[PDB]
Amino acid sequence: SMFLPPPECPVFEPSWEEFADPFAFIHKIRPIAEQTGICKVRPPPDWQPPFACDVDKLHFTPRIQRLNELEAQTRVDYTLRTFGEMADAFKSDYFNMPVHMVPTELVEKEFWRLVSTIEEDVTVEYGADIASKEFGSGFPVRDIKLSPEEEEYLDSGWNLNNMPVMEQSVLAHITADICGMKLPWLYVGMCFSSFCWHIEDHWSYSINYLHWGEPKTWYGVPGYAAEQLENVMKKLAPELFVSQPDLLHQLVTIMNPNTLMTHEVPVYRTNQCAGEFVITFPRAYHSGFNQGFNFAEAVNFCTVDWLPLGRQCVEHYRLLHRYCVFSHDEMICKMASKADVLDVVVASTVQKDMAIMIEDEKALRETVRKLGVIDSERMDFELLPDDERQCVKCKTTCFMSAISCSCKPGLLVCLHHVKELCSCPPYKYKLRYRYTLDDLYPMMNALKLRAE
Ligand SMILES: O=C([O-])CC(=O)C(=O)O
Ligand SMILES: [Cl-]
Ligand SMILES: [Mn+2]
Ligand SMILES: [Zn+2]
Repeated sequence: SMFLPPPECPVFEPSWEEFADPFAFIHKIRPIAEQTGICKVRPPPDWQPPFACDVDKLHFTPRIQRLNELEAQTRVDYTLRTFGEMADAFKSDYFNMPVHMVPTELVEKEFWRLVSTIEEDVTVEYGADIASKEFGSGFPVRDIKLSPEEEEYLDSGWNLNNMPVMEQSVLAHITADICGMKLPWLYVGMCFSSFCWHIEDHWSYSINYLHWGEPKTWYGVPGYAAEQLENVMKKLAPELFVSQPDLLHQLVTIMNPNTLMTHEVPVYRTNQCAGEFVITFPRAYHSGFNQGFNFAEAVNFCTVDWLPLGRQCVEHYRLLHRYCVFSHDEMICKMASKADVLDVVVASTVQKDMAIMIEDEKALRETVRKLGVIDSERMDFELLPDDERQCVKCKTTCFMSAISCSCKPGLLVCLHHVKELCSCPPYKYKLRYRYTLDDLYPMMNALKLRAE
């Protein structure tokens, strides 16, 4: 009746031994957690990274949020003190109760009531921003003299600043600018402030740490049910699925998990409390809302497990004409070019993705040759700004190769869309390529030698 809470997601309590290596741990729990999309991780009792900041010197500009189910939202001044004051007063006035006396079950039930009720027009605010000088990480960073306890946590794998640049991580090696994706984001929550249903760019993992405050309530869907969920959403809110002009225009929405459950989409929930992690797995849809004033920090990451999904994601973006954050192939080749310093399991996994890449590229080049494209010239795609190497048709970021024509200077298509460049005959076209097939096989060989 009204709201039936989804079943709880898995909760893990690793020993210090298990916890010592986050990537080994994530790999370990993967068979369980990828069935539920999200999971919660409680660190050992004494793993307690110190949080310290001046609530008066940290400033941010809040986003305003209307709370209407199925309404389109875009994904995209307070001090921490004055936001907290606003947040606490809002919640206490809303329920006419002290804040720690409002039950989490009640806040959840009320959230789904208010987003579905037309006559209510509750609006709330929240902070979402990457770490900057005006507002930095909640974890200790090297810089100001740190206490020994802060020094304990400087190099932790679970310190979310480190997570991207570890050796079992793959986003580490990207030299391209992907700041929105490799740097942690900070989130200052208040009662009912929410994150709409979404998956991460390039189907990456994410990991979210609640530094302090009241809980964050999550709903998650396993990766295998992603298209099921999108089909439900497409039927109920087709506006969200119209083509978008860029990455800064992704449309997202609030939707009751019971609606998904009614359509046989599996959904799991959890209340993430202060000091706990939530991990989301590749292509795992998630959404949720904050129970009260709180402070979270999150970052994307990519393991070796993710590599073939990353390749699939970019193919999916092509089919949808969605812009890429980076070139997957460019990342693969960057890693190949550094094969000698790669971790060995990483090298082994990159090698396998590269073999697919090369075999696909071979077939694509054979096809465009048969279309009458004869002329060719090497081109260092990685030097071009992204907006100068997107396929005219499908918007993919080109790297392995593209087609150009003197008739349309500066315009490019990927090898899937040779017909979409211009009206000139194909003998006027050039194949622009980063590597010959003969360049590529030795690069893959280096990875093989490293992997042994
Ligand atoms: O998607 C996540 O990691 C959760 C999120 O944005 C938030 O805490 O507002
Ligand atoms: Cl409403
Ligand atoms: Mn997310
Ligand atoms: Zn294309």
